Amino acid sequence: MAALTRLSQPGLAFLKCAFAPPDFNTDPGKGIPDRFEGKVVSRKDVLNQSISFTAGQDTFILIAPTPGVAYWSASVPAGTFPTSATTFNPVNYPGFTSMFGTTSTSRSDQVSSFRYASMNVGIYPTSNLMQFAGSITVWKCPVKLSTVQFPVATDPATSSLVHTLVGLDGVLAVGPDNFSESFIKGVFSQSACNEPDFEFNDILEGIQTLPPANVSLGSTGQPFTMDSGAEATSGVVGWGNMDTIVIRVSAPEGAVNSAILKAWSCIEYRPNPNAMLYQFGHDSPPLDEVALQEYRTVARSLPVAVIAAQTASMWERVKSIIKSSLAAA
Amino acid sequence: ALTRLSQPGLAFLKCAFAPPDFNTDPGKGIPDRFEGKVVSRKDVLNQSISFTAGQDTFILIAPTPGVAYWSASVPAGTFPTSATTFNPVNYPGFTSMFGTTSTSRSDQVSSFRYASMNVGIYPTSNLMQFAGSITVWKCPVKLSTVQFPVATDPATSSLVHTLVGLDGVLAVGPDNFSESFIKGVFSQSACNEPDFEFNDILEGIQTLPPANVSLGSTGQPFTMDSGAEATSGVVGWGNMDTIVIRVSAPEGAVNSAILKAWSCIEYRPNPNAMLYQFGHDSPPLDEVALQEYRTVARSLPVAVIAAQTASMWERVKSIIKSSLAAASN
Amino acid sequence: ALTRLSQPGLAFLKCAFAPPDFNTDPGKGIPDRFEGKVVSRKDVLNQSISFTAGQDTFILIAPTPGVAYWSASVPAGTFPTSATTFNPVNYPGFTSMFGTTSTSRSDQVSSFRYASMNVGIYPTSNLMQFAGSITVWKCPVKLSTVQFPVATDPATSSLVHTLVGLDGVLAVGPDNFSESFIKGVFSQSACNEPDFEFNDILEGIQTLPPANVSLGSTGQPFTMDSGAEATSGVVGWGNMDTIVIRVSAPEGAVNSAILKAWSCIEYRPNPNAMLYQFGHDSPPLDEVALQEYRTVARSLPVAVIAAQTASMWERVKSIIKSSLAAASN
Amino acid sequence: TRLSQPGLAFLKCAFAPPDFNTDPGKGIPDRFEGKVVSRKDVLNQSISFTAGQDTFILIAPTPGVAYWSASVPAGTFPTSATTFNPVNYPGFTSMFGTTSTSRSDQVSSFRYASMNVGIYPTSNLMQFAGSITVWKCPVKLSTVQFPVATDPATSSLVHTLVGLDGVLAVGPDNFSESFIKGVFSQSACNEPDFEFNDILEGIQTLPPANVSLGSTGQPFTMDSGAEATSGVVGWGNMDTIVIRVSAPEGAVNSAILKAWSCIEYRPNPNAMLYQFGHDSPPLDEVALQEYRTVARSLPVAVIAAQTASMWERVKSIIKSSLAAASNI
Amino acid sequence: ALTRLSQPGLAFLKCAFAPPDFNTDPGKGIPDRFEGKVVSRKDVLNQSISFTAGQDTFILIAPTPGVAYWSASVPAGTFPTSATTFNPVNYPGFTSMFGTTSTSRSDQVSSFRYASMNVGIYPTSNLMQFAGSITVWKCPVKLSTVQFPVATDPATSSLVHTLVGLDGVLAVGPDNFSESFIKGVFSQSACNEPDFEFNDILEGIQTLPPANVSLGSTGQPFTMDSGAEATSGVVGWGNMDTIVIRVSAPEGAVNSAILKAWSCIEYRPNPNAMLYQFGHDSPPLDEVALQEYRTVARSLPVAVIAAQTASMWERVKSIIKSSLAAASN
RNA sequence: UUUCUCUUUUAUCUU
RNA sequence: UUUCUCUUUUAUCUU
RNA sequence: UUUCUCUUUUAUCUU
RNA sequence: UUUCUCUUUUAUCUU
Ligand SMILES: [Ca+2]
Ligand SMILES: [Ca+2]
Ligand SMILES: [Ca+2]
Ligand SMILES: [Ca+2]
Ligand SMILES: [Ca+2]
Ligand SMILES: [Ca+2]
Ligand SMILES: [Ca+2]
Ligand SMILES: [Ca+2]
Ligand SMILES: [Cl-]
Repeated sequence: MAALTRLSQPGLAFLKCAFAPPDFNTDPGKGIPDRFEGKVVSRKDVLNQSISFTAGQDTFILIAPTPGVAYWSASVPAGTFPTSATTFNPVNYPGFTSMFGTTSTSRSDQVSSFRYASMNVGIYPTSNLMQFAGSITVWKCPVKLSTVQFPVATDPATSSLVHTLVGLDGVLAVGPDNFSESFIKGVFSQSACNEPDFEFNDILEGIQTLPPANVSLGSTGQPFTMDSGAEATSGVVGWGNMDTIVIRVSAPEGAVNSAILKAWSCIEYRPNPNAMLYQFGHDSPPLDEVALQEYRTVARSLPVAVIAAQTASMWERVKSIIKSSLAAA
Repeated sequence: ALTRLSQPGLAFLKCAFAPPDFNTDPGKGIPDRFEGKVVSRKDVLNQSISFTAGQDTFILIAPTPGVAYWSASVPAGTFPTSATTFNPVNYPGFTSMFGTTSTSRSDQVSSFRYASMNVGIYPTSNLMQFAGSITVWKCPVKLSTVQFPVATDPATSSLVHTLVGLDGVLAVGPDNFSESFIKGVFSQSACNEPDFEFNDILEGIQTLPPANVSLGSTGQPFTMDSGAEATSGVVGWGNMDTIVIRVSAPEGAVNSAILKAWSCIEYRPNPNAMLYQFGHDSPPLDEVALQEYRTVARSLPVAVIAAQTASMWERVKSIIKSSLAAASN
Repeated sequence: ALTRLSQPGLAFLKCAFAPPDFNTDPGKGIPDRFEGKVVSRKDVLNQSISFTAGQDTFILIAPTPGVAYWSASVPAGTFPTSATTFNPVNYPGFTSMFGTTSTSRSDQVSSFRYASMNVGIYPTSNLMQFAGSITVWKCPVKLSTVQFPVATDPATSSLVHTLVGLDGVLAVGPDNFSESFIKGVFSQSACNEPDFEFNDILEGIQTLPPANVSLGSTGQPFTMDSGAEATSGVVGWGNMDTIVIRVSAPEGAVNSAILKAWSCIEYRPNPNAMLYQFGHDSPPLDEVALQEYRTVARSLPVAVIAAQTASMWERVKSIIKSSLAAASN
Repeated sequence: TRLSQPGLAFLKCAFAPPDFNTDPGKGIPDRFEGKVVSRKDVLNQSISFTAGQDTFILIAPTPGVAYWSASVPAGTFPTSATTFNPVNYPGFTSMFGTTSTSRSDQVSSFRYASMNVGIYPTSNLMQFAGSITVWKCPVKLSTVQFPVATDPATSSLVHTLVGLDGVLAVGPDNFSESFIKGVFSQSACNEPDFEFNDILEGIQTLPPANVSLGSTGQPFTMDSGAEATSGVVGWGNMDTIVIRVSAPEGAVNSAILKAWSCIEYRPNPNAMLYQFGHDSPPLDEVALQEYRTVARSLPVAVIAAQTASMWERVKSIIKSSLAAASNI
Repeated sequence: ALTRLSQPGLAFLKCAFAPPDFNTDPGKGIPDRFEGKVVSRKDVLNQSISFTAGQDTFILIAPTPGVAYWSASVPAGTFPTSATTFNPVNYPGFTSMFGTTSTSRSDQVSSFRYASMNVGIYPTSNLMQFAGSITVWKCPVKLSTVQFPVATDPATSSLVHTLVGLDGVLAVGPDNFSESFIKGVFSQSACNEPDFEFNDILEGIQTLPPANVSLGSTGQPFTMDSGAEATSGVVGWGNMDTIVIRVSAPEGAVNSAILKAWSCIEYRPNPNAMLYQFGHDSPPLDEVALQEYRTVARSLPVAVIAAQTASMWERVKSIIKSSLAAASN
């Protein structure tokens, strides 16, 4: 309506990459409409993955603002949550290496910093009505990457400081604000900027595990562990400003839970002049006051998650909220 | 008609008999003569849960603060024995209120009193694999004490906490709801006293019978083990009857579901607690609500299938208006 | 005139520049673009305090969550030295939010952002015994890091938290309020950044410089010791300038008083926390309030005598209406 | 609407020629109105370029340092075997002491407003040879995490500059022209807002002392030298300007280099600089969107000839966008 | 609103994005500047098809006249290899237009140009036996040539038809539709050029790479074999992106269905052909439809479930009217 | 995401 | 390339 | 513990 | 198999 005409082309595209379904959004948009207009590279990451769930085991999936990695998972005994004895393994978006090299010290070779725009996820059951069982629970945690300070009895004695994931503890309880339906109904949900503005984040070098090498989980406070594995295949290149989507998928004993898992990521990077990437860059979109306030509203308005069913009805549900709040203004 | 109830008095009746998924501030409080400062804690649990075949799983919704329910499974067609031990499943943030040591429960709050205690089981299995039933009855479980002597030097007499009325779980009460598993169930408990008196927070309790106490001395039929003092524990016993749920899963039956639990509790906050910030005066006496509460409770069925969880609030309002009608004559 | 501000936008301006002894829900939140779930924590300290004669007592109102202020006394006519260490005085319920171990701060909440930071000193001594003065200035104390090498095997390079700008406490800033002790004082701090960005909760910090770190390596002029990890600690550093208060008590002077401290802080709650129950969406952007906030702040005096603590809200409203007047022309 | 006095000054310090007696202005017009001290750093460096060499000058958001210079054989770029040495702005010590732990003694934090650079050839017309090439790099100061086998075993975390690998090649978006023609270029805030960065203590080298260049990922090294003459006091949010003066064999390339820098620092009450401090200018939406627009519009760099016709390029853009938006 | 389109211009948009099961004369033609004599050929295929378990069957909707689709199956979880060959499934009456010898295609018609290319998959299996998924993306497959030398006497240089962009089938494109098998799917392709230029009929083509040509010389990743020149063949390559459909059938899964394909094609008839009798002038330029066509195409999702095949025409009309609205402002 | 009344029942802005 | 009525007789757009 | 308007701004009860 | 308008848009019958 008179709302969809106030937005700039960029402003609109932005809002779609953010809440629109993967199929509808054929155009990632020139990026984020805000004060920043420097050279960037918009990359819409998309993972499609046929996954089958282990029976008699609850599998936890974490979607975090980590570049080049779609999600992190780990399976635990049914009815339980992660423990110190738990470790999450990352699943890379296509071409993670082509972006962040193959050695924990060559992440900032292609790009120096970044900032997330959208970060969606969906689960589409593919089991027949004679085999499905279990539930899909979803909530979001405000996990941020900080640091911890502690002394070390070396010679001479020294004080350490390393990266720690703060608020990870939230994954050990299903917060009151959550989605939770039968497995068969699938689920669809997005995440948004947990900051007043879209500030860029630095690319992080050498990060492979958290707690890192030579550090006890005890000294970090983190409830469980994060392992990206062989530096040559994956790794932790940074941590964005998006709350982390948590997903508990309960699979009963003798239940066949097969589904497709999808993941979106509209990320804006700062290309290095040397990168064979740079030639695809352009300038960040101009500020679009409207789109920005719409984003915030839509975001806070939308439900935790929705069933897979209404994934398409999503874009519409959104376009509704916009005209509704832009009408009362 | 429902305009004879104070704002809170009404809210109260809702927190009580209806699952207020609706995000009201969680309850106002109890419309009783007491109007001192309290904190209305709205506890809510969402637990995905798969039931093992050939087992009759027992769940207890007890008035133990911080713990949503306790369970244990016994072979099909059987009930708990001395050889049985129930393990508690805490509501989110248990430690955030009761600490991590059996002697730091009274740190945050000093006493409490329950207002509502609801529970629902929503099947998540398919229609070809499920089988079995859900049976429900309620037990007048109170928390007393046992007095016995010990041959020490010098010989002395002991006294410890013992749960009376537990023997009620060893059989399916006559007043009960029993129906096919797939149909789920919703049920709630109520104040088993003429008034809403406050109970003290109990320090040191982690197991019943207590460690170093031989079972049967107490006379309890089975055991209650909350586990690590740093993860869970028994902080008190409310004046609510305990809800018993027997879910018998036959052989080769894939019965999964989602369990939800609600608990409106008025706690007396301690000034040194941050939690105290959210304290308000308890609602003023609302003679009408207190008389309705009683009437509604006595009316409602032991439990109902999951489906009628919605029609719940409505079913209540009609019982009220129907009661307020007879009051005019 | 003051009707151009959203309900919260106004509330915000009050929590900010006025001591809201009034029992509003403690603040609404910040009227910034951010609208994610937060918990408005209204911290308030009431500390009776007697000042030792012949000593110039220094108090620091720092943006360290959970700690109202830090103090230490130096001989009259002098300032802190390397030989000085400041001990924190926590707001009530510090542990109730940050635990009892330097690695359990991020348990309850993950990040935060201050909104208000006020402090008042109300003399309680008689008019025949008091003597001395209260001087006040504000320091742009930020929390950076220091990089230095260590002769270990193998030799390595360290990096630890160091407080920059502390040197500002060693002298009475030119922009300052200074007046007789008996006249008391009220003053508040404000966001030392163009926006309200969130800061991470910091794990492990108990002292600065950190244990095992020689003072001066950091370059700090004195030390910060929070003490037992089980009683206090340093959980983060807000983007507020620190308030410095020098209360010089001459020889034989009986100077006693009551100190009050207020702090509106928006924290990002963790779903597993009970505290999360009281979370709400941050207030929507209120362009006007954000522009007023800035204007009011720049206007107000460094500080004012205790007496004008009341006329505070009024003094503010007039500054606003006076600013909104010039906006019409 | 129109610009404020400060909002206009802000746009001049930003892209305005320094021969215009440019006013530092009151600073940056944004939401922030806190006490700050405006410093207009200017360096004039007479310099001769080694023939058969390709000298690399880097303009980085390092306070008190005008630029970092290193040289490599003609036709090549910096390598692991390279180290850049900083040339300080006047009175570096008067601001950040003489110890690697005396930086935060005068000011606690800062934020850049402008960062320009100019090269004015002084060579005659037959003696000179070579070319000047410019491109900008999004170099940011991050951190690296690696383990160390000490007793007991530990994990080490330190500063590491990311995006330096961009200096090892000539960015597609670049200015390239004959040496003699000189050059002028400027950088802008690489962030949506002008946030404050803290002052950094103890930084003298990167990789730091006791760290191999291999542990950092950094393609080469950064050395400020004697903690009593220079050092790294912080890293601002401005893209780093890269200038490659390619001098061939037998080429006499002499020239002057100027470096501008409008910085807003948060003064320490105890510092002498505090008396000079005022409040940051009130937010000026117009200027903040002009700055952003002018920046994106301007070319990477221009020959030193158009250093005066610079201000007029800007005034033009200012009203050419204040025109496509003034109609409706 | 939809009255700004010429009769044909509208018809055109329907033949294009909607399955016109409705028996209109099959399309009017293309509302482009061209108005010479053409014959609107409405190709439609109805193919019953059962998918083998443990195989990931691949289907290609290519702009090859007379052939509805090409398929081949690869082991589950895998894609085509050099060892793969796709076999074409012709629309009815292939020979009735292109003869029975690779050198009699240009007999009936000389050139052509596609207008629509739609495809739908409607599951026919029960809800207890099906399993698996349907994934869809589109490839910019064009038909180029490869130049290489041959050691003959005298030695010479060759040149033959090679399909470029086929490598796109070896992976699931990011812009894709993926959902449970049972949900079916509908999708259509569009002109991958700025205009509707005519393509020549190609004589002699039966296989790619051509007989006597070693695979890989061409650089194609797999092979295309139309078979007997008297039953099928490759008569040309339209300027439409090719539609890729991966139907993964897990082990023991009974996945059957019905596939439908539509193709509006404008051919230039030859006077000696009887077919020429049904030729008419191409529709006159309809600037509006040509601009809508483009807009509608860009909007629609990669694909949609079979169910929304009906709501298709409607979904389109709304996109149009919505576009024509913004054109007034 | 839909429609108002009614009393709610808090909550500030103003005399 | 010319002029309208008439019923044609299909054909969509709209309720 | 005092006086109303005003818009607040949430919040249920009712069609 | 249902209801008309509207312009369609072809198509003959008639001057
Ligand atoms: Ca922790
Ligand atoms: Ca009593
Ligand atoms: Ca007994
Ligand atoms: Ca910011
Ligand atoms: Ca110092
Ligand atoms: Ca590198
Ligand atoms: Ca053409
Ligand atoms: Ca190839
Ligand atoms: Cl796959």
